[PDB]
Order: sequence, then C-alpha cells, then structure tokens
Amino acid sequence: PRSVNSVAKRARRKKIMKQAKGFFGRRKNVWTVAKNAVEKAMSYAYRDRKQNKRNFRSLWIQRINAGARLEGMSYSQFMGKVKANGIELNRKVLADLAMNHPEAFKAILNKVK
Amino acid sequence: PKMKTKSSAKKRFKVTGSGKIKRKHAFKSHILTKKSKKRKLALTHSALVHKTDEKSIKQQLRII
Amino acid sequence: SKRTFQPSKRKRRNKHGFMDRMASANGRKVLARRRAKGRHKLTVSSEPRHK
RNA sequence: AAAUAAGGGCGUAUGGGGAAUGCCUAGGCUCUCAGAGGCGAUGAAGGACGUGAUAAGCUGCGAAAAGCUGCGGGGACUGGCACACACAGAUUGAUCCGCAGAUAUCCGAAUGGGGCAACCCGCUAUAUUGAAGAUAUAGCACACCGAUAGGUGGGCAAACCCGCUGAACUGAAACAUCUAAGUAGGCGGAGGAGAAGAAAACAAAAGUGAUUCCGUAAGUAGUGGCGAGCGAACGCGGAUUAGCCC
RNA sequence: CUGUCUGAAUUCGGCGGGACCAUCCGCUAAGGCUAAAUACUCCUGAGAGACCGAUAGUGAACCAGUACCGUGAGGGAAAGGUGAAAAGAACCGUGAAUAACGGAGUGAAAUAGAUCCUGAAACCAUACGCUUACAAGCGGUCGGAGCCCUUUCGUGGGGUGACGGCGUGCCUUUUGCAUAAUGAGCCUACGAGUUAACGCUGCUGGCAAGGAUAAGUACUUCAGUACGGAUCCGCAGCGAAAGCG
RNA sequence: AUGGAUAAUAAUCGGGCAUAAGCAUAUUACCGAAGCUAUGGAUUUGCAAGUUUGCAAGUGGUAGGGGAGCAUUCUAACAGGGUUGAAGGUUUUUCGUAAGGAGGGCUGGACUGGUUAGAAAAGAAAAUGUAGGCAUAAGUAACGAUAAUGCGGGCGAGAAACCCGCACACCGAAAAACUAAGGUUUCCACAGCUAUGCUAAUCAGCUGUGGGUUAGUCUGGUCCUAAGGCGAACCCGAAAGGGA
RNA sequence: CACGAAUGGUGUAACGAUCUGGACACUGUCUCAGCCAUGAGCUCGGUGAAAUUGUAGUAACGGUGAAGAUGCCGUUUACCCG
RNA sequence: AGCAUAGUGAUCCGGUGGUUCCGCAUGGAAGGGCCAUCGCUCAAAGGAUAAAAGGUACGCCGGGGAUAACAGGCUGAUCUCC
RNA sequence: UUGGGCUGUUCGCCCAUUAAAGUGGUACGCGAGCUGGGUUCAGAACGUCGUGAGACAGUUCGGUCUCUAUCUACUGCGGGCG
Repeated sequence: PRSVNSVAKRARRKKIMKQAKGFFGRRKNVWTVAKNAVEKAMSYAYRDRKQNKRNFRSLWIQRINAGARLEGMSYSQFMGKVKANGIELNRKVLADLAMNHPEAFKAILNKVK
Repeated sequence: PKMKTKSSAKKRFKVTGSGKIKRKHAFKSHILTKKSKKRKLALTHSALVHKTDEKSIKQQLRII
Repeated sequence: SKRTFQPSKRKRRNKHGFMDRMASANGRKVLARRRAKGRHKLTVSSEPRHK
C-alpha cells in the first residue's frame, strides 16, 4: 500500500526548528538555514564545555593571586607553601574565600606562612 | 530463469569426487621436441584447479 | 522581413485537404490515426468556410 | 488621547497570502467467474447542418427531427442536464422500463458527372404556366456471374492467429562470422478462435500408435571466431479424445 | 522447401532408422476435410482487492484528446469539496456607485458569504516588552549585570540582553577546500538498491538413510482437505572410454 | 658582537616594549591538553551467580562489515476511545541513548487507534532535479520613431488624452481613394468602466444588448483550355503500387 | 631555400561598393578642446519588469593558507542612514 | 644430454604414426577419443578477428586543472648587478 | 622626463629639439574603461608536403568584442543623533 510520512515529516523538523529561536534573519524560520545553524550550534555547545572548566580555573587563579599579593606574596609561592603544608583546598574555595572572607584568607596565609 | 552452464567450462573442468575440480595441463600441443621429457611427463597427468580460481570455475559451472 | 507562413486558402486545401488525404494509401492512415486518438478536428478541411 | 530611536534586532498576539496536511468521493488500476467477438450498397465507423412555449452549450433525435406505433411491466405524477416566471398533458390510466417496428437531411466505400468533404452541375420517364428561368418522385458507378428477371464484393474497426517481406541500436568490454531477431515495422485474408492433425511416424530386439497444451526429461545430447551465446529429442505423468472422403 | 538444369520403377516396387553400404524393423509420398483440450479483450452481466484517493490513480474524477503550439504529421496541459436543506444576505446607512464595508434577518456556525470544509510554510504588515547612533568579520556557543511577566515561592520558569572568552556555513570531488573548485533564491508536494525465475552462505523448523512433490484430479460453505511418486537430491568412486568397483 | 646593496599597496620579535623582559649553565615554585587521577552514569566482549548483578580488558574514525530498534500506510485476532468533541493545525509540560512516546489549553467538527504477528509505493538538504506559491534586485529599467500642442464650452462624482469650437503643427508618387491575398463581424447605434488598452478615462478595433451585406450586365460556376493531377483499356512490379 | 608555360606564362585599352603607395583642394581626425538646441538622463504624479540570489551587522595593510583573503593572525582605521 | 644461468608462443583448428577405446537398430565405415609429434617474427612476444589505413579549422557528445598554452606559486640552469 | 617617418608591433633604426628624452613592478597594471591593427573561427589564393581528404611558428585580402552596479573601493551632497 501507498505510505506517505506527511505529518511526521514536518513534525520532525518543527522540533529541530523550535530551538533556533532568537536567531538573526532567516535562521529562525527557513528550514534549510535553521537546520544548518542548529547543528553548528550543537557542535559549538559540545565544545566550550571543556573550555568552561579551564576558563573558570584561570579566574580563580587570578583572584587568588590578587588576594595573595595584598600580603606581600605571589601566587606561585603561596600555592607552593600551601601544597607543601597539608591543606588540600581547591582554587574555587580559595578564590571564594579571597573574595568574600578576607579574614579567613589572611588567616590561611598566616598559617601557611 | 534457469542458470545456463558455460560450455567452454563444461567441456573442460571435470568435477572430482568430493569438492575439487580436475583439469588438464597446457603447453603440450605442438613444440614438444625441444622440451625436456621431465616437463612433458609432468604436464601429462591431470591437475586440480587452484583455490584462487575455484570460485570463478564454480561460478562458470553453476555450482555457487 | 518575410515570414515562413504566407496563407492561402487554396494552397492549403490542395495540400492538406480531406480529398488530398483520401487520395493516397498512406495519407488515408492519418485519418485512421486521428479518429483512433479522438481528435475533434480532423484535417484542415474541418475549418468552416466563409458564409 | 498617549507614546516616539530617523530606523533596525529579538519574543508574544492579531491580520492578509497561499495552498500543503486531515477527512470524503463523481473517477481510475489489476483481476476472477460465465458469455460474445463485429458494423456496412435495405448505405457503415466518423462528422456537418438542423430540431425546444422559452434555447448559449451538453444529451437525445433527424424535415414524422428532447420525438411516432405495437406487445408486455408498472400505478401518480410528467414536459433531459434546468431551476424561475409560466403554459399544458395525465386514473378514460399518462411519465418511465424490456422487446419488436416506422421515419432517418447533407458529407463520408459515396456508387449519375465533377470537386477545394458537408458543395456545384446533369440524362431518361411522368406532373406543375411547361415554355424559357426553374421545380416534385423514380431510375442512372465499378468488378464477377445468371443465359435471362437479378445476386455477390468494395469500406471501417481492439487483441489473438496465418502467409509474404523485414532492420538497426545493443552483446561479444574493439569488430566483420554470430547475437539482438525472424524482434520492431510494412502488406493481405479468415474465425471465435486460428494453425496443426490421422504416419512414406517414433522406437530398438521390448514396444507405442492422429493433432494441440501443461510438468519433468534438461540447461542434458549437441551447436558455437568451440568466443559471446544458442539449445533439442526419446521416454514418463496429465487435460481432451474422432475419425473419415476422392 | 526450391530459383536454374537434369531426371526414375510399380509391390521380388518405393521411403526412413543423422555420411554411406549389406541384413533386420517401421511406413506406403507426390489429393482433401476434421470438434475438444490452447491465446486475446473494442465489449457484455455479476463480483473482489493487506489497489490509488486529486502533483496519486488512465493524458483526461471538472464541457479532455479540450484550451494552447505547428503549414502538416503531430505534441499536449491546469482545473473536486459552502451548507443537513440555499434558507445564497429582504431592508437601512457611508459612498457617485448593484466597488467595498458596517448593521439587520438564515444557520449550530457568515473568522461556513459563493477565491465559500479544516486550512500550515515561504512571504507581506500592525500593537506591545527589552535593547540599539565610538563601533569591524559563518551572526553562534560558554559566562554575565540591568530591565519586564509568572510563580508550588524557588541554589523556579519565560523574554530581551550592556560587557568578556572561543569560533573562516553545508554537500560533492580530492594527497590536500574558508577556499577565489561544484551545487542550491526560499517554502510546500513528488523523487532514486524493488520484483520474478534459477542458486549460495548465516539463523530457525519438519522428517531422517532417507527427504520432497510438479502438472493434474475429487469433495466443498470455492482466487480458499485428500490424492497424485512422473520426477529431483543424497546413499560409491576412479578412468577420455571399454570397464572395474 | 661588527661590515659585507637592496623591489616595487605600509610596516613588523605576533604587538606594546625590554639594556634585561637578550644570551650560556645550574636550582626551586608555579601555569599549562579532551593525557592521568577523583565523583556520578551509560555501553561492548570474556568469566560466575541467576533469570539483572560482580570482576577484567575496552568504547576517535572515512571506504566498508555486523547487531539491536523508531516513525509511516494497510491487514488478521483480542481489547477500546469519540459530537460530554476524532483526525488535522498552534502553543506548553514530561519521559527515553536517539529515532520518538504520553498529557494540557486554543482552532477543528467526524472518525480513530492499543497489544502480538505480517506486508511494503516504508523516512530528503543538495541530482545547473520537477510542479505550484512567494520574495530579492526595486518602486529600479521601461511606458515602443524628437510630427506638437494651447485655450474656452458639454456630459459627468471624477477630464493633460472623450465630444464641440477657435488657433498651431505633420504627410500629401504620401501618413490620400479603390481593391486583390488574407482576416471572418473587427462594421453601425445604445448602455459599462470589472478584465483588455504598457497611465486615468465619461473613450474604444474591449464587455452586453439591438441592427447591418439586395446584381440579367461587377467577380467566380453553369462555357474553354495551359503547366500539372486523375485515368477505363493496355504495359510493368513480393504486396501496397508505378507508367500512361 | 621552394616561379614557369591551358591545376596555363608574360602584357594589356575599358571596367571594379577589390587591395596597395603618393599628390591638390578640404576640413575638429588632431594640437585642444570650447559654446548651443532636442530626446534620454535628474525631481515629481500614474503603471510597473528582468537577469542574479547558501545565510550575512559585507574595511585597509603585512603575513599564513589548495601557493593571488570582506570573513584567519597582528596592527591600523571607521558615529547611524541615504 | 652438454660447467650453470638466455636461444622463446597459451588456447582453438588442421596434418602424420600407433591404438577392436567409442562408433547413434545390428556388422563395417565416416568420424571422434588416448599417446607421440608438426604448422603461427600471434615481435604490440598472457597472443581481444582467419581477415584492417588516414583527415576534420564544418566537427559533435561525455569528462579532466588526474594534463599543456596566458597569468600566479617554488628553484635559479639562463639573465642582471655587486 | 618631447614631437614625428617605417612597421600590428614590444623592440629597433632614422629626423629635429631638450636640462633630460631613466630602469622596472602592479594578472608582461588597466577590454562589467575604449579600439580589434596582430594572433587561434568559418571564404579564397600562392610556395611546399601528402596519391587523396588535408596541413604549415610560411605569406596575402575580408571577417558580430554581450550585461539596467547588489556588497565593498573611490569622487561629491544630504537627513538623524550625540
């Protein structure tokens, strides 16, 4: 018998086009331009997930360096004396302390120094 | 329809008892006076189709 | 310039008329083919004359 | 009234545009079972022109023109698509259906001559002013045979079948033998089928007894630039069965 | 079978049994007719479809071999749906207007009003919320204030997003393409490894030194149980063959 | 380290710039990948328990090979849903490794579909692919001989183009009259400005209604014949047919 | 290098929208361009296409690169729209 | 068979010698089969046929930057300069 | 950083001047800027090769150069905002 996939043919592309919502120009309504943009958007989203984990560590390191240079120190020497002291606090918590709790940060610095 | 057997392959290539194909040797036609008797004695007995040609010979003989 | 079709309602009938198709043996097969296909208009003689 | 960035971007809502999708059928496709396989000189197939209370088309019908008659069925509406203003017919039994009849213009094998199909022009008999211009009816082609009054055939149209002719592309990884293929195409005739059909036949030491078709035999024997390829027969099992005339 | 030439005997004769000869076997040419089983559908009556459903199915579901193209042979389209029933909008107003619209009546529906069932996408516009006139590139992604709606009240949801990091579309052909190598204006619909016959491998099933029927036939509630062993494969191979096994 | 010429659009340690932030050796800390590890989860083979779990080794991928599945149309059985609202269209939530499944609101107003098994016209983003619809170029080219127009009245809702009048201009061996070929009603009058007229139009070779073609002498037939055609009889050729 | 006698040899009055060289007259052909008129063009009112088109908010230099960059790297420049 | 490595040509077809191997009803025969052996500068020597040369600026179709002419790129043989 | 004669010429030789009459690159700059004189289209003829169809880095006469500027790049003129 004659089988035509007419309803699901468009129901499949509606779902792929609904996530191209907010795109400039015809990248949001035209099918062959939206499909080429949604796949590239998903390709960009697969990566940048490995980069979000190394772009935040850079910010943490910069904030730790800034908070440690206020006490006449450097990030390299501070991290060396912290790692060779049995502390084991990650850079996220260390930067959160350097930003929000300067008293706790300077206490850690004076204890490891 | 029915697969036709190639006559050139059916006049040669007699099938052996179990799974092999028996054929004759070449070069024993008209210049036999200068070839050694050793070669002419070796090229007299029947030979077997090699395993590299067995598939083609079987496809010609219609035994897939 | 001069085109290829210069009409003449006697040179047309002397070449494509009913009596010109019916005169030949192979020209009589055109009528059979057209009647088998179902052409509402047969040879150009079907065009109405001036009244 | 309000707002205002001249304008642009994004999101929501409401519009125009278009015809997809969903649903449906008026139409198509492949077949099964049982029939039939033709029409035409008493003028075919196919058309032209006409025909309505009203009528542009379609349908039906031919100057007897959406109709006439006979025999059966049928029992209240009917004057086709087609309605509306109307006008008429019809339980005395209309309209309608089945079968059998009548009329059936012109062209067309077209057949009185011709011709540019639907036109023109005639001869002989009769009648009309009969006489010039013209009219109404009938008969006027060809081939054959019938001895003579008269009979037969012209042409058209699906496939099957028969006879006469009959390619090339293609394949051979080129190409000429070969294949394609006695296929496509052309011409003529007949019937529901046609052709074939009753042994100057097979077979082999045993035998069968007309032809046709189905399954094996068999991709076998064989044939072939022994290349591509082509490819039986005997015997066996079934459908049907029928033999006769010079 | 013959286009041309030649050319026999009459039954102790003639022809055939795949060159030819002898023996055996079969038949009796140079005359004719013959139903059934067999092939097809311009048609006819009845009936079906794990057949199509308006770009499908016949070219043609509809004034289709039509409209259009050519001198001609010839080629050849597009075009279905209001509503249950036209009850198809009397009447009034703006308007020059029987152009259109707003009312009024019909309906269950008039955003079912004749472009008439539902009616999407491309495309063209209006209103509202957030941004945008010192800022350079496949226009996205990961972070990120601020401002608008909602709220089971939230390390809840939706919209816009100032600013920062990364990032030279897709397909095909290529050693190698952002390539300035090919291709596409966009959307909707159509569109390309399917079937028959004959075989081979993998899985599964029946029977098992045996396995299986074909054509056909009978019955019947009929395109759907019994019978049918003709025949095919396997069970023994070698040799060109006689042949042996 | 220094001198040993350099190329044509503006240049280079990548730039700022550095006398060390250059070079040579030695040391320490740190940064640094999808590498390794920490946490959670999924999957393929091999080994055991059973009827999913545990351990070990893995899990980039083109040509290509293998295994599990989704949707679509229809069919056979059992079990259903719908005018108290089916299919279809538009938004929203949730579930799955994905193809996809399920639920809610709005339009819509009659069909639809679960489980097991079966079949296939069974899935598009590209073929300078086909048909329909709609954009961009863009309110851009163009509006078709540079013979020419101006004013005043008329109908009219509406006049640069229509009608009338006065002026101007053009052709005039023509852009004048007849008519053949051809067209086949375009001819004339009245209503209309929808489509047609490359603009509007009250106008028209457009639309709808009523009319229009009169032959003894004109052109053809009834008269004749040329080129050529047909052609009884006759002569040829497989047939159709050819010559005459 | 490598003409040659009816694929004819050598001349020839007239002729040629034939090819080639030179002379007179004449001129915007030029030195060297200038001025004027109409149509097109420009603005406005009416009607209104097409070729082309993957999406685009579409810079320059030096370099890299399938060896000649609007889109890549570094620097420089650039208010938005016609 | 030569001190050893080169002195060569598949298949089809046809010829010669040997052979109760078969020989289409039977007995012969024609013919075929088996062994030995002959005929191919098939020299393009794994030989597409027994049998085969050119032009296209009148050309056409299908493809290639797999491959040249112009330009770009790499290197200087040549060139120019020191 | 000149103007002419010859040649399609680049080049080159010559004539008369000048302070000088430079060397080169930019797809041997520039044909959606111009011309088509040369070269590679179809016609014809000569020399030569080929039996022939035809050919020549041999010569001569003639022979259609398409496109309405989207983005950027330039030359000018405006509107909006700050």
